Amino acid sequence: KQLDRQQAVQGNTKVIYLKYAKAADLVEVLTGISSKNIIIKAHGQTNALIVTAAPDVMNDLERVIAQLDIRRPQVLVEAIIAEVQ
Amino acid sequence: VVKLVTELNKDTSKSALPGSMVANVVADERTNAVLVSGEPNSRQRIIAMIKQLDRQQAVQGNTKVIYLKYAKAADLVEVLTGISSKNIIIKAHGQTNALIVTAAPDVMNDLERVIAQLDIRRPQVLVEAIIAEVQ
Amino acid sequence: QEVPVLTTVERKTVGIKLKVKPQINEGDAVLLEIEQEVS
Repeated sequence: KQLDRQQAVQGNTKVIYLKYAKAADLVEVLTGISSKNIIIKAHGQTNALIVTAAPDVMNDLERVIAQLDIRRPQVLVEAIIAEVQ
Repeated sequence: VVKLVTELNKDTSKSALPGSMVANVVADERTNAVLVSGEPNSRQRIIAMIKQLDRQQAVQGNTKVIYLKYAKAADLVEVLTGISSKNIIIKAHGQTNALIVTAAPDVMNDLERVIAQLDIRRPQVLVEAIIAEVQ
Repeated sequence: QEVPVLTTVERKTVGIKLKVKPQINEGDAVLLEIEQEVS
């Protein structure tokens, strides 16, 4: 009766959606925080990634991805040359 | 936690007593709660520890993300591989030009100081040479 | 334009090949490993 409880929210796996960076680079850059292990999978077809890893310290991932998804400014370069002969 | 309870309150050179009047602890990973069973003057201790264990973090320092200003991070990852070597795993992003440190959560200060001594504006020099001859 | 030399030959380009790599560091500063030629 005690064991048979209801889950507030299943946190064994939760799916995030990244906004400005792609996820292909991120899968491979992020392989080894705490290593059973953390298995990160990236979709690529909706451009969203998963986290089926520790269900208690994920907060160490939400913070880092939040510091890793950021609009990026771009710069305009023009060069000029001239000579006389 | 339970993985770390039977190490702080496990035994003594002589058993407190026979197998009864002392509680055992397991837990599932499913609802993120923990199980106890025992006697009304044994369990209260267990709840005491978990009340103490269940603290809030000032700031999670297990991993912190820095942003380097003037040097790239590609060179830095490989130059910096071996301060204190479990080990220190440095990862560099390259797409925001920022690097991570998921290594020791207590001596990182030995890294903040060194990167602070490793990110510095660099002056550049103008070279001109001249030649001339007659024939 | 683009013109072939005999090295059986390959493609050769003649113009203004301007390429760069921009790195924004400070609030306002940049880094430019630029290379180019006017041929």
